[PDB]
Amino acid sequence: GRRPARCYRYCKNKPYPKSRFCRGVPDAKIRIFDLGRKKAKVDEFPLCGHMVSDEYEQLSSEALEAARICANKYMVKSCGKDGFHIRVRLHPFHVIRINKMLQTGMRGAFGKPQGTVARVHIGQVIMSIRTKLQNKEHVVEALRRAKFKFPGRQKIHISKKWGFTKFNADEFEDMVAEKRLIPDGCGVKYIPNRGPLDKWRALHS
Amino acid sequence: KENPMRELRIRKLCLNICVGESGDRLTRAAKVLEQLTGQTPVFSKARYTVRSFGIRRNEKIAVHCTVRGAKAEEILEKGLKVREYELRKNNFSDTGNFGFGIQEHIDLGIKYDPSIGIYGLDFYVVLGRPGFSIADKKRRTGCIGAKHRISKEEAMRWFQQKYDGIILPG
Amino acid sequence: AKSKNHTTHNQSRKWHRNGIKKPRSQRYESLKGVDPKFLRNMRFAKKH
Amino acid sequence: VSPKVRKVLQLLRLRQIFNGTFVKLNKASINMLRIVEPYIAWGYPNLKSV
Amino acid sequence: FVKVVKNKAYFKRYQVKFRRRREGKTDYYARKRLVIQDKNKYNTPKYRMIVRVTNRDIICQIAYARIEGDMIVCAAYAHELPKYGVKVGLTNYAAAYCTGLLLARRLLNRFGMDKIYEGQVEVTGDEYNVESIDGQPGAFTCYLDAGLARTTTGNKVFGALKGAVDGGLSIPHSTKRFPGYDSESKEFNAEVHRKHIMGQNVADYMRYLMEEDEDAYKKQFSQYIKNNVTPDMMEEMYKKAHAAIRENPVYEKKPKREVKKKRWNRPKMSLAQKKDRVAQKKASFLRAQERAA
Amino acid sequence: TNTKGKRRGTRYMFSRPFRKHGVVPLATYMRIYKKGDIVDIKGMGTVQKGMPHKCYHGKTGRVYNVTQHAVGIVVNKQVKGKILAKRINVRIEHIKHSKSRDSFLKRVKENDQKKKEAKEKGTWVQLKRQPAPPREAHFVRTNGKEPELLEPIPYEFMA
RNA sequence: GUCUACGGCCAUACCACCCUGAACGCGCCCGAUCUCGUCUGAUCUCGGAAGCUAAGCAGGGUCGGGCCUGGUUAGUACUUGGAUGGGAGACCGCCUGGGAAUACCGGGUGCUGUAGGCUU
RNA sequence: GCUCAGGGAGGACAGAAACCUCCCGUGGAGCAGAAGGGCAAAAGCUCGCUUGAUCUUGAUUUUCAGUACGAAUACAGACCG
RNA sequence: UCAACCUAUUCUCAAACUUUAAAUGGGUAAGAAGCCCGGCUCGCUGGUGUGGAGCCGGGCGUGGAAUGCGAGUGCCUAGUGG
Ligand SMILES: [Mg+2]
Ligand SMILES: [Mg+2]
Ligand SMILES: [Mg+2]
Ligand SMILES: [Mg+2]
Ligand SMILES: [Mg+2]
Ligand SMILES: [Mg+2]
Ligand SMILES: [Mg+2]
Ligand SMILES: [Mg+2]
Ligand SMILES: [Mg+2]
Ligand SMILES: [Mg+2]
Ligand SMILES: [Mg+2]
Ligand SMILES: [Mg+2]
Repeated sequence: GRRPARCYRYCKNKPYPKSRFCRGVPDAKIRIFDLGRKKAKVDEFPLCGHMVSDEYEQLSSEALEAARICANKYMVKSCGKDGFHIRVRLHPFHVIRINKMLQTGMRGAFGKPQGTVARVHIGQVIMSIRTKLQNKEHVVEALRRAKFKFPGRQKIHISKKWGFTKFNADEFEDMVAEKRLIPDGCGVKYIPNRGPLDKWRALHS
Repeated sequence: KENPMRELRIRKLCLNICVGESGDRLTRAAKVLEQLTGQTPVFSKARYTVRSFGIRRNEKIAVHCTVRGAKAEEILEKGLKVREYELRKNNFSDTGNFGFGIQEHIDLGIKYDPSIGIYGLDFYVVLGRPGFSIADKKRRTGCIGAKHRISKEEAMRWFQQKYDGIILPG
Repeated sequence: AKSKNHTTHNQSRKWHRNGIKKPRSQRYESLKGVDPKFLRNMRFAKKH
Repeated sequence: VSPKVRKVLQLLRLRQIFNGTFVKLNKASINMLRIVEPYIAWGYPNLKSV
Repeated sequence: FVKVVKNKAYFKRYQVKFRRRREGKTDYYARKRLVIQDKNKYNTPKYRMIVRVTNRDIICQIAYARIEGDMIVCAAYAHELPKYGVKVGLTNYAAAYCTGLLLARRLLNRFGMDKIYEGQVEVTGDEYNVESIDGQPGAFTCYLDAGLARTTTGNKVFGALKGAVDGGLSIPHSTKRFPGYDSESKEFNAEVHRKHIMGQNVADYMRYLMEEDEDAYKKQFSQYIKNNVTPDMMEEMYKKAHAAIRENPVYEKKPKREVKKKRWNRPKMSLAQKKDRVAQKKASFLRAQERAA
Repeated sequence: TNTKGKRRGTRYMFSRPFRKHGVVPLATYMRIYKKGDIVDIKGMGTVQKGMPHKCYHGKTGRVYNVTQHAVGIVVNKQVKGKILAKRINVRIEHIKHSKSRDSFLKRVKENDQKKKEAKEKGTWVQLKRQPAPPREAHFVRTNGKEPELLEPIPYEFMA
């Protein structure tokens, strides 16, 4: 018996995490956050599409996992089984409260922990998809189907970054060819000109 | 030719006997290694209480000494002549310190007494070099630097060139 | 019969109606509380 | 009137509505005018205006 | 494996000690309790008599603390005792007494209170502490500062203390730590302290070794043998030292030399040189690799 | 209601700065204070003897008494509608001189030296500090080039 | 140029590794009769000078970690004051002012007081 | 006078855990308690000696009405450790 | 292989976490009770007619930011405390 999300939709209270002080928080519903072919190097998924948000609201854990399943089902029917990488870029840490009646009334009013939400700023990314360069409309359609599981109004933006990295897609291949970026799986490691140059000669050998 | 202040010399030979009891067993083990070394021991108390061993907190359960110099070299050569000047390779710490453990103190040449019995000893020799008083003195305490430390291989080759010993691996 | 508990609402205009008067500035303030050995010395220096 | 603004208006001698005062400009005075500035209109007068 | 203890977080949240506490030379707890003037005393100096005994000489200074540093007024080292007649043996109790006496008499001559405040002209060994006399200007009081010597009985720090006390510095002390205070029966005989002041422990040990065995004698006492100090020399040699100290205490400075300015250390390598050497390392490594390939 | 302890709500106030724990430095001890020296308060947690109350952390007063380890100062505390110029006794290390008096003393001795000078010369110097006046008229040399044209860069939703 | 003794500010001084130290020093070092203190002269204390820069320490090096200090992030985020501004709300824009922090990229790596040596 | 939690490497029975040693170890331990601050030749641990946990008049802070009690802060007069 | 581990990386947080750290704001100061000299007293402090403090005596007025305005003080006191 969960209260509807229009009750706990606005960012009303101070951020109140599951901690030493609020213990007895029931387990959040979403717990798988990254899926797809997540064991895949960054050389083979160039495209990144973000469901970005546009309201300073609170998304619930149940809404996050319903949106995960709605994106996942469409991309496993569209882009094969392991030709994508979904990751939910919000982890719910704010726990919300419930003052339940049944006759005291309001004396001693402080809620038991009910569920766990995520507070979302303007332009904070909700979900993000990493695919190939021709599965772009499948990314747009997947996040468009996943918007309807969330409250509030969200946007969809295909980014200029090479996948789930912080480096621009027009410069990624140039930098990794001149050996400033080193692939290590889901991401890439940056190489400055500040280390001891034993690492420099070890890269260049 | 090497600089004569980098000689591998033993700094101390510390011995103990952990009897695991208090009273008569411990005090005759104290009499054992007083009879060995020629100096009175110190009773090592127990830190904790662990009932699977039958010892409790602040109960005297060990006897130990530390001998220096010439007396340390004689006690050490008796321990190596009971183990035939032959030690394993794993008996060497990473700091070059080494040591071993012998089964009955009759083997060192200590005469038997039925009021005494037999006790196993634990020998542990920490090496050194001229200069390791730096890390222990009071007035300007410093560390001792990297070229001057004792590595494990340069300690074991010291062992098998000064006692002509045999180290066996495993 | 609950009531309002604590308030500092009209207190600011109550204070500044007569004004926050800064303390009394006088030449030669007193000497009580000064270190009594020093104050013995000062009284003998005035006495002689 | 917010009481800071009331005090700065009492130092600028604008008490009634639609009064006016000359004010010479320096760094203290521009900040004094700008605390008040939703309540005043202040400009650079001509010789004919004076 | 093991978790690295000394990582980035360790070094960035690592807090140092002070510089002198890193080098371990000063004890800030005792230094704060020793030098800080009472704040009603209002810029009146608080003088200390620092004794630091090195391996080869003994440094005794007096010092009052200011904000810029520690101003030293007077200084007296053991290695100027050959001017007064102690040839060698500069780090024993007797030379500690001589440099404490030299510090006291040199300071009192710097202040112009040398004819007043003679102290013990002849040394006895028992308790003394100079009393300030009326009308004449008051005696110099400074508090002893031993630093990190464990202040147990028979310490050359307290030798220099007795030196300055017999010189006429009014250092507050008690005769619990002078050599002679026996810990069992709790008295303090003066003649045993006087034997330690005149170095008769050293002379008695010298006669002991030259009776027992001569090889260890020549290994132990060798500069005494070069400077022909027999044990019968010893007491009147230190008496002539105390007399010469008390009748010519002022210090003669060595005159400044025209230094040729030769550079003994390697100066700090500049930025152009260090980025040029890393450019050369990168170029040399690439050319060595491509000519090995 | 809150508690009324002496050190309530002073978690971040009496704590030392980050990486400045440890022994107090000894200049703070070696400074000397006359009476009438204008003195700041900044409480410190390494010592607990002679603590200034949390009403006074940051306030500045005047010394009326100096003792062996502590001074007594006269600070202004505002309580509900009045200001009390009250006496407190603070140990020596919760305290700095105020440079607000020292800048005034510098300006006074500078005004007095250039008053006792240029009185024999006859000229009239200015001694008051007028505030920062408006900028007087000045030419701006655009030597050579035309000024650089600007325009607002169009919105690209970079998120 | 440099060191010792006492320091001040307490990393521009720390930490890891490597190289070099002439003279004076500081050390390591050799001993235990006496002072002293220990299981043990390792420490502390005491008496010395056969040797050694090996260590400490000093100076220097590392496309070093750190620290210090600039740029960038950014006039971004935030924000005093204002509107009968927008929006159903959430929140946002504007005017008047003030204005941060990471990531990322450069520079620096102890200054210095008092007393006394050394560099015949 | 010593350095703590923790970890590494050694050592007869000994082990995951008794005890001995070496090294790293900015507090990750301890300080009676609830938490927050604070602390490394100490405020921690172990010793040695002890009774300033004593007699006494004032001032001041703290809640405050700028009143009490409590608690606390500099002093001052002895008598001591 | 799958693990713990460990080493650089990465995603998301904190009212009762924090290296950094604003805006608003909180004290103090912007002189005549201040400066600069000459000198006496003290049982306090004292190497030192030292240090400090107090007292006399003299000389300094460009009244030492802007802006505004006559101020300080003492009784008695209703009402109020939804
Ligand atoms: Mg609420
Ligand atoms: Mg109501
Ligand atoms: Mg009411
Ligand atoms: Mg001490
Ligand atoms: Mg020795
Ligand atoms: Mg060396
Ligand atoms: Mg070297
Ligand atoms: Mg670096
Ligand atoms: Mg210097
Ligand atoms: Mg020459
Ligand atoms: Mg202590
Ligand atoms: Mg009435």
